[PDB]
Amino acid sequence: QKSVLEQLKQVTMVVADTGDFELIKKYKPVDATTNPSLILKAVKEQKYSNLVAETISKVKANNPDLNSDDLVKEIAIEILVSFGIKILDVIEGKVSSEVDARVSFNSATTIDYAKRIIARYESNGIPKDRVLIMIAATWEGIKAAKLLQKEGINCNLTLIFDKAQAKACAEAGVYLVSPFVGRITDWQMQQNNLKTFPAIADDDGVNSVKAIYKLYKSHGFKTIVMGASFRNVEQVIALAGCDALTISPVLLEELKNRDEHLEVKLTQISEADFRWLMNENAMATHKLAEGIRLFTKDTIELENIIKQNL
Ligand SMILES: O=C(CO)[C@@H](O)[C@H](O)[C@H](O)COP(=O)(O)O
Repeated sequence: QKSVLEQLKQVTMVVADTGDFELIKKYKPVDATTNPSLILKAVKEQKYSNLVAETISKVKANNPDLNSDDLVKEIAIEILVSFGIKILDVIEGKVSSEVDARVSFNSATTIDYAKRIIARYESNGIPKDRVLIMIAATWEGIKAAKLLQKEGINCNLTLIFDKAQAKACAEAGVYLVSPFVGRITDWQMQQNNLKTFPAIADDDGVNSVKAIYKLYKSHGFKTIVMGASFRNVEQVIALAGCDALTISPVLLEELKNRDEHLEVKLTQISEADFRWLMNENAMATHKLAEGIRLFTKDTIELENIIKQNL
């Protein structure tokens, strides 16, 4: 009698959503993802302070020409990479590293940031095939990802809240999309001051991923659909069969400790078109923007921590 976690792995690529590599080992996910909030958490909790201190010393040594601001930016990238490297030691698949959320509306600076991350991984002996560059799915992010994919850099288009938005990502040939589930359900609950989670059939977040999956499979899009942002284990279970699901260590532990039967449930857009379709979706418009704001705040806090340790 396999746990729900082991049953899930039979039909879905399980991915760990964390920067805490020591936790990853015990769940044996295929891939791992680290957003700016998770990098911040890992750095703040100080489980890896030596790794951080060493990263700061290394970057200073190799960059005697950089001023304070430029140096901090280079250290921030090296920290993302350092965590990714430690994760890659304990998984067989890929790790996702996110570009600075502040470049979300600039395709050119997104491209350059993505390339810098990739170059730092390569300088450290990690080939680009083991990495996904995570980019917020604004029109600018998708356009950047289109170019990056053409140049062999696989991308993880995140902060996906609308089906049309997911369709445009697939049209750009992106490797993977991360449709959010929990934040969509959060909007749904706040709309009507719901205190309890909706029934699964009525969960807007779960339904959004189901609709994206259905679209991708019927249209033959090869982009991987990876559900992300979970509020509870029931939302993860509801998406069993999805191509991939990125899950927090807490929820992975919950899945590992449950042993009931797991029902397997899942088995040409122009810029103007894209902007129109996103505008029609109040939730998506708000949540994409909020996501970028929140990740920005966490990136700024990480910068502040770096600055205090120079
Ligand atoms: O999409 C990814 C990685 O592909 C995750 O890192 C999400 O950023 C995370 O799952 C959001 O979770 P909440 O912040 O909504 O709890």
